Amino acid sequence: LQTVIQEPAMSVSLGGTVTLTCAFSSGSVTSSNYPGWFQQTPGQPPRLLIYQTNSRPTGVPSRFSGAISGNRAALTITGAQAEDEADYFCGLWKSGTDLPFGGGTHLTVL
Amino acid sequence: LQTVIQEPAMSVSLGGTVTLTCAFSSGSVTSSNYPGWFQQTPGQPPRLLIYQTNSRPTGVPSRFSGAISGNRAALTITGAQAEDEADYFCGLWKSGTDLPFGGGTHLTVL
Amino acid sequence: LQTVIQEPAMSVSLGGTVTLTCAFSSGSVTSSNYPGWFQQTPGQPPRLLIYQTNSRPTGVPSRFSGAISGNRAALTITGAQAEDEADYFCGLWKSGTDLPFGGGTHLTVL
Amino acid sequence: GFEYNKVRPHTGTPTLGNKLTFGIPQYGDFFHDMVGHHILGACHSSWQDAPIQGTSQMGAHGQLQTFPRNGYDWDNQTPLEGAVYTLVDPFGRPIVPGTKNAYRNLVYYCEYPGERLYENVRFDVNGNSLDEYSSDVTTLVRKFCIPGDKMTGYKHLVGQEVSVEGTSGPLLCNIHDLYLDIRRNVHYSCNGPQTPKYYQPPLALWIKLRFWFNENVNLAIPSVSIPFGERFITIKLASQKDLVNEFPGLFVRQSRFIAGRPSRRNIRFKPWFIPGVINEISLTNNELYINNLFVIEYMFIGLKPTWNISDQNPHQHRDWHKFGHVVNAIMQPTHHAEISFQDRDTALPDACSSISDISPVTYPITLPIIKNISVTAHGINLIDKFPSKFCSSYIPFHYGGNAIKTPDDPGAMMITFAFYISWDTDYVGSITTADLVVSA
Amino acid sequence: GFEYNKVRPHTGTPTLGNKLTFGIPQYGDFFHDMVGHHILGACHSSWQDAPIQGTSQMGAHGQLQTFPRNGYDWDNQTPLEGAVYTLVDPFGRPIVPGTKNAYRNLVYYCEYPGERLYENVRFDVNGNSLDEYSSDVTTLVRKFCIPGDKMTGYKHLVGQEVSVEGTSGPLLCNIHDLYLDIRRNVHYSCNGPQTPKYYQPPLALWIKLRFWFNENVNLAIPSVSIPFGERFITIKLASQKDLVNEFPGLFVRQSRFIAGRPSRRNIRFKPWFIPGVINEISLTNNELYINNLFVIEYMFIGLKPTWNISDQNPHQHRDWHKFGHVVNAIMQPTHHAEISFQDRDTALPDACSSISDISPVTYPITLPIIKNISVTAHGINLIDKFPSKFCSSYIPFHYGGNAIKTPDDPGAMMITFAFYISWDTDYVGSITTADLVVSA
Amino acid sequence: GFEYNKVRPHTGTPTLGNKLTFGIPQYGDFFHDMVGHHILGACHSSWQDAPIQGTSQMGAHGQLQTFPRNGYDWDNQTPLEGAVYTLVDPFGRPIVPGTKNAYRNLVYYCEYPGERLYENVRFDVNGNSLDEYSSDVTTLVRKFCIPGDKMTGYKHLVGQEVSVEGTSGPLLCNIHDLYLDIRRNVHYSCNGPQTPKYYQPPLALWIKLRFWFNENVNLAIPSVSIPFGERFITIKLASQKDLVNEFPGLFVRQSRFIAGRPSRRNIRFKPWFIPGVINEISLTNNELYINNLFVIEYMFIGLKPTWNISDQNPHQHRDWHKFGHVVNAIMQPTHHAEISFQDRDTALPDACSSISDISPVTYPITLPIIKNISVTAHGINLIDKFPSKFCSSYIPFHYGGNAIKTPDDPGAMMITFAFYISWDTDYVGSITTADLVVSA
Amino acid sequence: EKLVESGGGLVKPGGSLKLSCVGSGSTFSSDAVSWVRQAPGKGLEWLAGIDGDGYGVSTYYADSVKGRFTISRDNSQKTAYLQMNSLRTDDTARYYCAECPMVLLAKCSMEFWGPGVEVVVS
Amino acid sequence: EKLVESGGGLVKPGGSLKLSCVGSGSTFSSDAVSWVRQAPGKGLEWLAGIDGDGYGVSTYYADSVKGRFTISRDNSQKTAYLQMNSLRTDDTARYYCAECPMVLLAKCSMEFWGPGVEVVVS
Amino acid sequence: EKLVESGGGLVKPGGSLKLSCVGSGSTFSSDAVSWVRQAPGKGLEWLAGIDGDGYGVSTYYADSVKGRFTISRDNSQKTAYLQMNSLRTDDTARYYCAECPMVLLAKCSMEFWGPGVEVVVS
Repeated sequence: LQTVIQEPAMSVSLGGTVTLTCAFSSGSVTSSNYPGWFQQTPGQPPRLLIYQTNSRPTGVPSRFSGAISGNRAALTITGAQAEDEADYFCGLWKSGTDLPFGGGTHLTVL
Repeated sequence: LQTVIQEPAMSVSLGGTVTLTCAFSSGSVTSSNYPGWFQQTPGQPPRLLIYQTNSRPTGVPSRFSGAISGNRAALTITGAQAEDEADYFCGLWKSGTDLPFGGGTHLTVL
Repeated sequence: LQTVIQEPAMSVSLGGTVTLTCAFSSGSVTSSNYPGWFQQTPGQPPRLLIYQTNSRPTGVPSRFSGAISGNRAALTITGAQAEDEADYFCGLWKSGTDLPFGGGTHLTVL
Repeated sequence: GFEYNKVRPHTGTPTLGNKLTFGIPQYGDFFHDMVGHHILGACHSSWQDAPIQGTSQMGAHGQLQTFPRNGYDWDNQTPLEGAVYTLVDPFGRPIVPGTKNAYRNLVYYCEYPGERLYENVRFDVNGNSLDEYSSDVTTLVRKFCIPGDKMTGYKHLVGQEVSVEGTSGPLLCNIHDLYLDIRRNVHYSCNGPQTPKYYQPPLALWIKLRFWFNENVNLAIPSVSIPFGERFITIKLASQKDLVNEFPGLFVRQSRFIAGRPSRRNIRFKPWFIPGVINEISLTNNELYINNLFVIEYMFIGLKPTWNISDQNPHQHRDWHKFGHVVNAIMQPTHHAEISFQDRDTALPDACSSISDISPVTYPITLPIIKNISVTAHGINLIDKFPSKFCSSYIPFHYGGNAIKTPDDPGAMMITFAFYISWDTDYVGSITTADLVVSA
Repeated sequence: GFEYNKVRPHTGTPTLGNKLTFGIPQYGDFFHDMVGHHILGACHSSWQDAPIQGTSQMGAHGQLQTFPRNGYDWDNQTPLEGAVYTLVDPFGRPIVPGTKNAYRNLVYYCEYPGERLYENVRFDVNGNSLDEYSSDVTTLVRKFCIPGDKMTGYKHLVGQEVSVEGTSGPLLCNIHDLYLDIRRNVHYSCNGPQTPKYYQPPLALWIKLRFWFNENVNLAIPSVSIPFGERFITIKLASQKDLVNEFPGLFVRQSRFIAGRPSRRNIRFKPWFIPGVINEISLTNNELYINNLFVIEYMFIGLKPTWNISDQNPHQHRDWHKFGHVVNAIMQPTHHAEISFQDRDTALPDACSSISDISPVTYPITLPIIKNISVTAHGINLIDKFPSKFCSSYIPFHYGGNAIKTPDDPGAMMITFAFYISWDTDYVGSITTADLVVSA
Repeated sequence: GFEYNKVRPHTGTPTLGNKLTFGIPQYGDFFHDMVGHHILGACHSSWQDAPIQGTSQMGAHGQLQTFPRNGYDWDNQTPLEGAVYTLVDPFGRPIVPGTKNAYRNLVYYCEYPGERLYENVRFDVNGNSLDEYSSDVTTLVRKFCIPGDKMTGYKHLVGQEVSVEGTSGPLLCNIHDLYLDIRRNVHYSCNGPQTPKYYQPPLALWIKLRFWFNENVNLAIPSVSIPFGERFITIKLASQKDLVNEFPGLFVRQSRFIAGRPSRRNIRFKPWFIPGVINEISLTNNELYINNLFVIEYMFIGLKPTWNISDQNPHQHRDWHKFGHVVNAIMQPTHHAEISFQDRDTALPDACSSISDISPVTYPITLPIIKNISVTAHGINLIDKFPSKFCSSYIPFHYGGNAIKTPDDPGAMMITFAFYISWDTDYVGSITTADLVVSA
Repeated sequence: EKLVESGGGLVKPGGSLKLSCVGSGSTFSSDAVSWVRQAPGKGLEWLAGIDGDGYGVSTYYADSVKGRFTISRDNSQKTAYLQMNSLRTDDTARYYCAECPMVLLAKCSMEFWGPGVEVVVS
Repeated sequence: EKLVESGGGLVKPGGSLKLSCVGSGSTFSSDAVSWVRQAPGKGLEWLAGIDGDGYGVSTYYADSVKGRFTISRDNSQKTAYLQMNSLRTDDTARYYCAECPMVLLAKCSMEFWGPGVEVVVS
Repeated sequence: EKLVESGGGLVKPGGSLKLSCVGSGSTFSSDAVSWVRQAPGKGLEWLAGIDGDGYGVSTYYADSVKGRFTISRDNSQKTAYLQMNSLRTDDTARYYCAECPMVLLAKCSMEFWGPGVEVVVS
């Protein structure tokens, strides 16, 4: 079935560059799926960082970037900080009536 | 006085053609009096069949017709049925503020 | 200071012509001060007679006139009557945010 | 030396639709040009009665006029939700139904009424008609041989209206370049005989007579060439019903309220046109200004559908002279507005309104009816299957010089030589033909 | 060979309303045509004060402008229910009453300002004026003897504006025949000197001098036939008050609420026109271009009312050249809307609105002032009792050839011969006469 | 005697953007004028997809088209209180976002497409080109030497649309004099190839070839003076992208609600223009009509900015021929309405509304780019520092006679003699020059 | 477009009564209302009627009841009222409404009818 | 266009009071309201005033009462309010409204007047 | 543009519940609302959503909840409702709204979120 696959967890050094990936089980992710990325600090509602793979809502720093690499959706954080330690979610719009999310990847800033 | 007269009663054979008449006491009926014909099944409110001597409201069969013959107002029923057993009224618009009705003619379908 | 000066009292014979005057303490009255004249029969609210030095509201007789003579504001009553015995007030619009009235002149018709 | 003296009608008290005769006297050694002066009288229509709601009557041109009841469509049979019908003037002034002598129709004239008047002109010399033309050759000569610099005077002589220009107040504009400015708008209007009016004032018409010797001052024939008593001019005046026409004086106003969100109000109009009677028009001051001086290579062809001049045409007064297939494009401008009554939910307006105008805007569009034209001869084919626009446009544009103007209608064709007109046509119907052989 | 030399004014620093002199030198063996070049400077009005509610002041032409109180009509004496009055610009921008230096009037020019400038032209040879014409012969010349193809250039030379055409987006139409289509709308606009503007940029005027030898290249007089020092050209320039005029820069906005059902809101406007001061206009680059080449049967008559040029005429700048009686027709377009707030009773709208524009649309309509004209002779009656339209329209249309254009005014008449002008009028007032005898 | 034969293309099946050749045969003793007949095929655009809210995409000419989110301005970054964005057709018909194959762009032509087609014309005799001109001298020819009476035919031949006049119903007017009347309004419309349409029908073009011997019937060169097999005509047809252009087929509709008193609703529109693909246009019935007869003192100069014809110009199709600096003025008419819901306090309206139109009204305004022009000679300085309006307007107005028409554009100049053009310019950029030396 | 009558009942002679007619149509405010009565064993007799919105609203009456009856309208609640004063013993009949699909009442249609209410005077 | 005033009565020194003025005109929302007082045996003295709708609404005060008085308007109910704080023993007078037939108060005429209310401080 | 959720609490198995979401934005009536749940220790799962005014309003559902859940809108009070029928023991989670800045819900962004309410089934 069409399900979303991510890495379970990742790590990064403070001030480094780290890229998270999001993929389908069988298909190929393109720009017509409109992937979105969400951040959820513990105890708080999810916060939107990237929509349509490149656009940033007002109030989000410029160190977050998104793109489509090969057949996957990639989110790049350059110059990590202490606050960035949280969970990241990938939302893929397959078809026009279903929005399956991802497993959720915990990011650790050493 | 300008009073409206018609035959007290009429008879017809089933499936036949019968014509009822309506007239003034002294004047002459023309198309400017806008005669109307009403039917009243006993126990029911009157139902309008012919207005302006030629037109039929929606829901009235085409076997009813109306016309002006000489100086008389005539309603013709062609192909009578059992349900037509009822009373018929003629209403004439003399002047612009008077609508004297008729005596009422009972139609007998043998 | 800019204060309004009027005659303490005046007198007139019945049917005569009498002119009341109103002036500034130091300045000069012009047409840009828009003087107004008010009449107050005792026990009643003040009533407006002349506004903008020349115009009369509807309901005021034509025997009241107003003008600017030299550097003073003059109200002329021609053909005095018995009812005219009352107090007269002159109101001058100095600047654009202050309306200092007058002391009030009592007119006696002998 | 030239003196313009007058000649009186020989018949006596002419009427609209009967033969008229002038007798030419020998006053000067030559005569140059002929001008007929007429004064058509005033016009108006008769009073009529307002209808009663629910009435259907038989209108003009086989059209059924109706005044529908409340809650029904324009056909008085199909139900409609909230239609309400009242009566109005063409200017929006209300009328109460049933009132006796409540309204009058408006009257207007034909286009170029000074050209339809002379339906047939003959120059007779004891019989033996030297020349004879109709009201179709005149249309060709005005569409081809009139310079266009002198069109205002011609349109004044034959009683054709001209538009007047007007301006508005200053307005602001935002200029762009790859700024602000003040500009004015320019509008046009008309007030002539062709505008529908309640009362048409008397109309003065001057009509020039075109015989082969009247073209040039050096070609005018003498008055002594042929015996004195034999010269006569005969004219068959057009009928009254081919000159004036009527415009509706009563309109039915429909107002419809559509429930929901947004709730909507629509206002539309429909004419109630029942023909009336126009009084008899009398010709006065009928004079002929005979002028007394004191001592092939071109063909114009017009192909006119018979629908243009038929009495059953609702627009025959407009289209009686056009050479082509005429259709109509109708624009209906509307005032639109939306209003919201609160600030809780404002995605959609709470109310809307659409207001129409009483009468629409109509554009006459003329289209060609000929794809190929050939004028063969017993010798050879001559013109053979040439396209329409080659004869219509290119030939006048190249040949002719400043004398020949390029026409506007797609049906007026010109062919140069130094007689069997066949054509290929996608239009079904009768076709009239007009010819004019001239040399220049 | 030919080149254009320049001649400087002899008087020195001309002004508007004073005599001006050029001295012709003998440079070439002939002179053919003469053109005067002038550059009028910028214009604007002075700052003014905003009024106070209830004020009445005497304006131009003995008209009383008023700013009515609340609840009164436009005369400040007759009660009205719910009138409320405010102040606005011509573009709707509000103005606070009593503000010092709050607004300026707008300034515009006359129509054809390059023709009114030369109010009198004289050619002198030690006195003994060989020729002399006014600013009335020039109007006849432009109305008769200008081809019409060459009118864009002429209107550019004398500083008269020309309209510019624009288009809109595509629109849908429904066709009828006895179908859908896409069409466009065409509009016109003006931006020239005659459009009221806050600031009028400098205006360059070229004016051609017309003497009997300037008509043809073969008829130009030599520069040696007359002694060198006696040639002079004298021109009496028109005053500044006859060239520029003002347009209101302040408007009074009336808003009225009429209670009942439907409740109505009406908005109307009225000018507050009090004259100001326009700065002095200075002429610069005053030059005369002399061409240096190197080696009766017609009369135009204009009948002009004295009201056209009278200083008390509010529209003299528009009508200073028209030969006829000029009236004005005013259109006031309005936006209308109707709204219903509920669905219980919907026979009548719950609210209405009608919004007017700040300025109306004005059409100038010219009417004739002559019914019969006769130019008698000491020997015979000559032209006797001919109708007006015979001389105004038919004579130019027939006679003249391509040289003579058919005029547009009902007062411009033309008569052919191969001197006592009397007329019959229904018009009471003074009438001016202009003549120009030419042979062709 | 003369008849029009046919000549077929020598190359075979021409295309738009490639050389084309005709071979001149010796059929008659003289050949006088040549006409090229072509039939361009139908046109349309490809289907496109509707956008998703929040999308930004690079459009034509480096312009970014965006579909903003709710509550943001047209740049999708700056907050706005109550903006709501939807999608509509050019005629107001809604479109659902995300739909595949939902809309098409509209297609239109250039102005005078029959003049841009022949980008280069050469008449060769075994090489040795006797004559050669471009699509620039043709513009000068039409702006100067075409009489103006024959503009309708010329604009029909080269496929330029012509406006059609329509009228409205009668309207009431109030006359003033120092009374009521009935008047009509006059409007204009267009339906030709230049109106954006979904489907453009086939277009027939006639183009006249102009060589020095084609001017007069007496000057046509013989067909025997030159050997039979050496005569050829070469034409470089213009490309497809220089003849057809596209108009947006999808619009973004913004609705904004402003809270307060009065509460206001505003509706505005913005194009969403993304280029598509137009099918290949094919030329058919390519023929050459040759007429077989059987037995310096002037110069026009055009100063055209390179911006007019550059591919980056969004308005190059309109302005490819104008001689001047073109700016644009935009009218945006609006329907305004005010409503009050009660009668307690009515000083200010309770609600307002202003409805805009989908597409605005655009006026092209042409301005001069030259202040002084001098055409010096190796012998003498000749023309020196003359003002622009002197050469543009006065010289055509005076010299030329009825042949030379006074131009309209400020950049078309004319100078008379019986070759180094320098100018003074306040405009920064490249300037193109065109010349045409003719003797009359 | 239907109609419902109410307010009819036994009335002592010399009294006054009010009859109400409620409509549920989409054009009740633009329709002419009328009141008709039928004595037992007799023919219909027309009594009174009112106009509809669009022109000047007016009330018309017969000759045998003018001055005793009064017809009124209420478009907000979609209701028509008839007030009868000085009822006589010869008024025992049945009263119907009649709404035409027309604005004015002169020469009307009288298409729609209500069931009616039986009024007795004794 | 008349006016009715209320809210006046005996006030202990140092207190505060509110006076209400109710208008019944057709243009009350477009008219400038003002408050005038008159001590017994003296002349009129102007106190405060407010503007009318159509421009920016603003409140103007005299010099002897600025900071102690406050004038307010309520167009929905057709009312004008005056709030007086820290009343002194020298304020016993009679207070009238004055409805201008004008939008702006600056250089008004003050045609209309109310009967007045007797405010006493003791 | 913020959101407030209410109506969540302990629910016995087999029951039904209704959750309400109140918005206080300037374009709530033109925005697509959606409901998203998150089981403890798991990832987000989208449940249902509705469109906004401007086109035809329609409701879309997932595959695991179609037929049991129903989403409704009320623009007059600025409110969205979710009705849940036949709740199972595997529905204990936290439910958030997500107001889109868009008219249609298909392929949206879901910028705005609410704090959420803890629905428990046991």
